[PDB]
Amino acid sequence: IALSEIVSVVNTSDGRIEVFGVGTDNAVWHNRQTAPHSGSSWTGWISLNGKVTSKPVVYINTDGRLEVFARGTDNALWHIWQTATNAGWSNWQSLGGTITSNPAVYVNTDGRIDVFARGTDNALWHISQTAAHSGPWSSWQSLNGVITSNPAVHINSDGRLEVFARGTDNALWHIWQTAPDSNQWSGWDSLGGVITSDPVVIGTADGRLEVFARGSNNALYHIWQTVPHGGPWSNWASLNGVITSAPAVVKNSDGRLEVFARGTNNALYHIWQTVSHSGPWSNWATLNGTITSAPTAVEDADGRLEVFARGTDNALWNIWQAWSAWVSLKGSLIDASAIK
Amino acid sequence: IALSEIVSVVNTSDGRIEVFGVGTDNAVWHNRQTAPHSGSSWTGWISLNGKVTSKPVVYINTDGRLEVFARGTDNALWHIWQTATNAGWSNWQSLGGTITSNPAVYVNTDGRIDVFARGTDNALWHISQTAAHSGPWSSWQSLNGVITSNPAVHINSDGRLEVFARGTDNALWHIWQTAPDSNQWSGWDSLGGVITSDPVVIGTADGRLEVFARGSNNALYHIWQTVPHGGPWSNWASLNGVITSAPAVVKNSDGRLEVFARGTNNALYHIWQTVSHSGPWSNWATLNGTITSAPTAVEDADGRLEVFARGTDNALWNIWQAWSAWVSLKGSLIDASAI
Ligand SMILES: COC[C@H]1O[C@@H](O)[C@H](O)[C@@H](OC)[C@@H]1O
Ligand SMILES: COC[C@H]1O[C@@H](O)[C@H](O)[C@@H](OC)[C@@H]1O
Ligand SMILES: COC[C@H]1O[C@@H](O)[C@H](O)[C@@H](OC)[C@@H]1O
Ligand SMILES: COC[C@H]1O[C@@H](O)[C@H](O)[C@@H](OC)[C@@H]1O
Ligand code: NA
Ligand code: NA
Ligand code: NA
Ligand code: NA
Ligand code: NA
Repeated sequence: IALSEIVSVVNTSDGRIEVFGVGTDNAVWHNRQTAPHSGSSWTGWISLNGKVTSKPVVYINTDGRLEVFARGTDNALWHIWQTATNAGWSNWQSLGGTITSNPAVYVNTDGRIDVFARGTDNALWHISQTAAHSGPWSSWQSLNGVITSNPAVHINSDGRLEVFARGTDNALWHIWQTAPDSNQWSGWDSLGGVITSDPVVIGTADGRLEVFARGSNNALYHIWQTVPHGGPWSNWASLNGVITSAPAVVKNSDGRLEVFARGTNNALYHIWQTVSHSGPWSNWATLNGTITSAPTAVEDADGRLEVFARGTDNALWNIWQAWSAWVSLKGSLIDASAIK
Repeated sequence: IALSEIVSVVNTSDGRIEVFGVGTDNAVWHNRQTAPHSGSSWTGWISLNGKVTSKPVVYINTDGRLEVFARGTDNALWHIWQTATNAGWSNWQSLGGTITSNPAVYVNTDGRIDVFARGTDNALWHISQTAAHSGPWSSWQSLNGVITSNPAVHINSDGRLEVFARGTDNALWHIWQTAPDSNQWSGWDSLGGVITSDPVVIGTADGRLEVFARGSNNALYHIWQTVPHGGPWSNWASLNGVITSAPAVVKNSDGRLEVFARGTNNALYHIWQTVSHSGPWSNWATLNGTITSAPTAVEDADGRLEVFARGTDNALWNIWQAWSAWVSLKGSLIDASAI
């Protein structure tokens, strides 16, 4: 597995970006833009405490309250939630299980959060809120499979969750809800290829899933649904470069996908669709810096891409599609990824 | 009440704009882009049948199935829905009641559609799916009040629905859910002013409701939440101009609000925030054309505002933000607004 993300990032309900990372104390810390604009100053680092052995995953409930999921020191799944939107936080609470990956989080069409994780059998497990943005939580259930990467989850344009994972053959496998909100899932299906990173999945402007991954010659590769919310999938295509991290993918305000990755010089590179969505790809460009994690991208309230990465000082650095100069948000972050 | 929207518009689950309006036959017709791009070609008008006496209101379910709400000839609320995402249509079904307004439709945080309509007692009534994107429907419930306009509905940035309406005083009133997904509503509250259009409400890029209405001098006024998801509201402010339609508001790809309205010369006028979201407003500017309806606005998949309006030929016309040539989508539409 290629070097992974160190921070989770989300757009709050009031348009401020909020980053979550693991500290040197193995607590979860969070930083928040003071105002909803590109190159806004930040609140400074605030601790949620806890003791975590994975990447924390933040997700926004459908009522605007942030929720963070992480593997505890017992290797169970823990979580913690805002008690009101953008306000105070609950105590940490255990969802049990034993997980050997980073969680992957998405919300069902009925506002119920689903969490996915590799188990000790290397099978993919899930647990869900049994009501909209609310406990109590279901029991753990297995979707079987044998996965050698962290899972990645997105929703189909028809409301069916779809999970992607590397298998024991190192091809990309994937599995889908049979209906929206359903505990009934499809068989595992191979999309072939050779993947040397966690897959990252995004929905295109035209409702098609597109998956990106590092492949065998350290080039970036992608594969996409050829029609909305179904097969057949395209063949693998190459975007070249030589990368040394997982890719981070995001949509510009006009629908054009942009991909960010660490290069061989440990600088941040990017490549974007030109003209429009489902248009041709540019050549790679450098944004410089020196990074010790995969980048993480998100779109701010202004429609500008913002990218976050750990530096050599183990602080979090930001750059925005102004691109701007690199700036430090300070702090001291660790790579607690369950699968390295 | 200022001349209403003639079409309802949605960006479908595959980035294709789809238009719903009433034809000369009093059926609901729909037109859909063939490709998810600005100035794409259109499928041509397909009928969903029915006989309607309101503007039809379309909403995307959480699973991507369009659903359409319209007053029937019996003055009941009727609906028809896609059986699969961007695929075949059900038959019309009645949700009953007796309504004296255009419906207004939003989705709760649990994926249950809520529908709002004036009743025969001039009160605000509502009815809801009892599960995510599915029947059965709840029974009609009153939120009381006395309203002399079509309600407008939006969700707060904390998951609480909020409904806006002109009262008997011609002032902007509103009422809100107490908790996300709740049947327990606040009391009615007045934001004051004097308005001669239906109110139009949008969520800003920073989680604040802003409401737009035509004032008694036929100028454009707006008022806003001063903090995310609650009071106090600001004072009314004018953006001046003279408008002869309901204004339509939409958020640009970068969060800058933009308002569209018919002028006294029956042309399309627009005004926009400059620099950033919550920047200062531009000056009014024309896009020419001659329209016999209020304009409707929507962001397409390329991030460009598209505007729809009936012309003097009663065909639906489309202009988009490059701006483009006016383009006829053809057909023959009627202003069926219940008010
Ligand atoms: C996510 O934080 C969970 C941790 O909460 C801590 O407060 C507990 O001491 C510790 O158990 C010894 C858990 O792993
Ligand atoms: C010395 O750096 C080699 C880089 O060469 C660049 O031309 C590639 O695009 C880039 O891959 C994204 C490589 O890392
Ligand atoms: C949406 O169309 C509703 C109308 O459908 C018609 O087909 C019904 O016969 C008629 O019943 C009076 C309804 O008003
Ligand atoms: C939305 O109400 C705006 C009203 O604001 C008042 O301040 C104006 O005097 C009045 O114009 C005579 C407007 O209608
Ligand atoms: Na990162
Ligand atoms: Na939720
Ligand atoms: Na779902
Ligand atoms: Na990785
Ligand atoms: Na709600």
